[PDB]
Amino acid sequence: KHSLDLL
Amino acid sequence: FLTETGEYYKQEASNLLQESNCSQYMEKVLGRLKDEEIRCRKYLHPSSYTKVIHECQQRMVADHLQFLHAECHNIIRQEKKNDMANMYVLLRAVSTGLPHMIQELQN
Amino acid sequence: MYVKLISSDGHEFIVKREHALTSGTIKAMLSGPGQFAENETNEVNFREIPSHVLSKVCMYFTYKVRYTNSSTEIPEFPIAPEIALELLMAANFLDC
Amino acid sequence: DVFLMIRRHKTTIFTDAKESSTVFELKRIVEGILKRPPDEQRLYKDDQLLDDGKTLGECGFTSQTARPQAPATVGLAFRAFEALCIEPFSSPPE
Amino acid sequence: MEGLAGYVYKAASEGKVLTLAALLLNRSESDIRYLLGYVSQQGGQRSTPLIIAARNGHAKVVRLLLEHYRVQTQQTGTVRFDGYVIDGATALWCAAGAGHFEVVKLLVSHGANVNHTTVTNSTPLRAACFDGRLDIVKYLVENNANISIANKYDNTCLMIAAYKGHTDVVRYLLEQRADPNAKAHCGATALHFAAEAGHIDIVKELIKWRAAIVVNGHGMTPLKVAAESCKADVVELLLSHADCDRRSRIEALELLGASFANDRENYDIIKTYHYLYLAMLERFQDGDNILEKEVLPPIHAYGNRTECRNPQELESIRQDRDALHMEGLIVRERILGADNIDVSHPIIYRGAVYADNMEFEQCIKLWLHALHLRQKGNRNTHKDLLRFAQVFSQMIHLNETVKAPDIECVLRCSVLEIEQSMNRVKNISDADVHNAMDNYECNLYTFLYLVCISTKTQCSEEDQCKINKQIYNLIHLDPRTREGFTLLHLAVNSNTPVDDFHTNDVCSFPNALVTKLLLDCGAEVNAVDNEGNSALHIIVQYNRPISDFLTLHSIIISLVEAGAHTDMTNKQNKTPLDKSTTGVSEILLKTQMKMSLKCLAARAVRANDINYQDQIPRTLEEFVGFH
Repeated sequence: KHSLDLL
Repeated sequence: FLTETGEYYKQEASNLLQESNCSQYMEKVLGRLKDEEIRCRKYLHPSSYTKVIHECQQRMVADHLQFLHAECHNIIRQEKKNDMANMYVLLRAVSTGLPHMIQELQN
Repeated sequence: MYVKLISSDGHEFIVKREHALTSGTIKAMLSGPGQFAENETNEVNFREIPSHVLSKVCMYFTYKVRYTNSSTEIPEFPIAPEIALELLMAANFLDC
Repeated sequence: DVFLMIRRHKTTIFTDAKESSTVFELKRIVEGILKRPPDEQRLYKDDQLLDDGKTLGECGFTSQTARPQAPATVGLAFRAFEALCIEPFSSPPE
Repeated sequence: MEGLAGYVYKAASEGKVLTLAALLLNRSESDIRYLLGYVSQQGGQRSTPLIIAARNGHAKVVRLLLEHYRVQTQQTGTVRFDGYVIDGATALWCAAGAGHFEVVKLLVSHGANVNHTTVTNSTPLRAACFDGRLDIVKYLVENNANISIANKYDNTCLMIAAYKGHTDVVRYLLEQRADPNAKAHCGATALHFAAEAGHIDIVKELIKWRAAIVVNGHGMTPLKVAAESCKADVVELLLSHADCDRRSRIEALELLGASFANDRENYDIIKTYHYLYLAMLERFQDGDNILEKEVLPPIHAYGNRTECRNPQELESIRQDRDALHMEGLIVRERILGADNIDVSHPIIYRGAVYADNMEFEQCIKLWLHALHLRQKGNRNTHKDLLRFAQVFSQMIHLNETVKAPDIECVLRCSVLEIEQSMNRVKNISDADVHNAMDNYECNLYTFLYLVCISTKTQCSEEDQCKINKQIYNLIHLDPRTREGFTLLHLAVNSNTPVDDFHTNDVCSFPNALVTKLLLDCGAEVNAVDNEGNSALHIIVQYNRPISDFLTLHSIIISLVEAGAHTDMTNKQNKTPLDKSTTGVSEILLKTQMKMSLKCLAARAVRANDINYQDQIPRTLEEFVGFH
């Protein structure tokens, strides 16, 4: 999921 | 479809020249060439993305190459920067395109 | 990812999915309306493969995924004479 | 590099651990693939108990013995402890 | 006597007064000075026994060392870690940084320097208010500590105290006539720091102290920084200052609404709509003195919506999240000027959220706009390209035809970023050369993933021509990894890492299509790394020659038929056949090895060490060097 690893 | 696209764009090119000069005709063609690129992208197979545009360019530029070349003198000698950008991207598509414009600009 | 293999004896035979997709029909069994896209069990039941043969085919899955490229010594697969006939039929059914 | 056959009453898991790896991570793997707490999972080796501290290098899981063509087997029993409940598959003669 | 000094240092660090007294018993003045004052290295820290005793807050050790041994309180050493390699800090600085009041009191009574200056002009009062203890700050101030002393970036004690959420220390500093209009390095004051820290009490104390609001070096008011921080209460207290006129407060309200429109933790439709409604009412209420915002021409990346001038336009889009996000982005980049640090990050977050639910194209255009803004801001975008190649990898894994002009523009962005990293590592010194090289390698790998996904797509003739033109541009840029790996070496190496996301499903190396595309774009096939391996030595060590024999054979033939020298000798006198470790690759290469008398003669010349300098054509000299 792209939101989780955005940091 | 290409025969239908060719016929339809021949009709469109004939319609545009009746009520437009050489400056507005290029703007409309570039609009149609941009729109035809969009509507041949979300409808057709990717292998035919260029054949429709090539057929679109022949009917709206190559057939009316005499009209575009005739007013190239007035476009260039008056330093019309906006119209030269439209004519260059148009005449670059066809084969017997840019040369005459080159032969104009140098002159 | 882990998938289950059920024999005619009821022996569940949980095997890592990438090893279990070497056989053609297990790839085909999980395809189509057998995908079950929830990642909870992901099981396929073999109504006509005994457990003492699913053990051999799972050992072969691991053996082949280990020795697929190491063309150095390629140690021989141990097949008992008792297991030899039904193992061939199972490999034929699974396109293994 | 060392291949294991986890054996429940009927369940069997074909795992691939390293040459020298702790029992904790394979126990966690078994927990993840069966969704059970670790306190009822004790790994066996030929009727010998194991705890969560040793490693496969000295337990006897030699890479020359746990070859994937015939992986070394371990046992598990589950407690709501239970002893070994390993069931032989079958053996129909020719 | 380094052992005794180390034992004394350990006793001081551990606080063992008995061990310290035993080790210091029956010691002469020279021995006492050597044991108490020596700098010892431990854990990356250079510290004296007194310094390491003060850092751990051992009051007994400090009082024992200072009451009788009269150790001078001017010792130097390296204190703390995690971005703090401050040198020359005395025991008072360590005690103030760790918030130990008793140690500071003992040092001050014994005669420590209250106004001591470290390497980066760090007052112990600054560390005392950094930790968050009021008693230490009060004791230092009453013991003649100068608040106005600042570092090279001109950060006073008030600012370093206002970074954290400690009201008492900043209040006491304000009560001690602290200068509120002090300027940091980038024209910043304590008001900006209090606004970004999100402390309403510190901000209200500063504005009661007449903070003299002034923009920063970049050009934003501290109220704008408060609006950017998604802190509603911080913004809604400066209206009583009666100095923001009308334009500043309404633009701060608009900026706060924009920040509400997109945030990882502060995202909510209702509050954003309410704040934008309040701003619209405050702007359209007076009418005679209505403030008309300058609306930029519609950006294609900013959808096809050109602001919301009509109030009913904003009312009607109350039920759509995407229009609210777009208008928030537009007003944010309009107020901030689209050249600030924190402009692109909300755009990237909005794109990520928009992409998390199978929606692609608007995500792509917002990410393009963010990439353009960061490029105009001279900011590296390695993570942006990495996540973007991840998104296309997921697209291709889900059999979705990626639009090709997006690939063209993103590849041109990639080559621009790689050139930027190239001249960056050309100019950046040893301070962050490792980080610059790591970003460079990340950029190279992202470009490789983009090339792979481009080869996994189907495009038009002119589109492929433009893509290959851009790849040609990057090849002529000639990138070089820290191990000398050219663009071709990485494309054929199985050791090139692929990130853990969906790129593993598509971008798997070595790839036949990537190598063929690189060779079609004039890649240096005979390029040599610093190790010595060519583009052919690297591939033949491939450890999977059978399962994917197609993508080994294709790369071997593509290399050989273009320009590869099969007999090229690396720096360790190894033919590519020698560095094979695989029968498949060895004999596959032997099927391509056209034997030549030139190569045999070069081998014979090199083996017996004939002096070939100037006795052969120059092209043969490097040819002999090849073998």
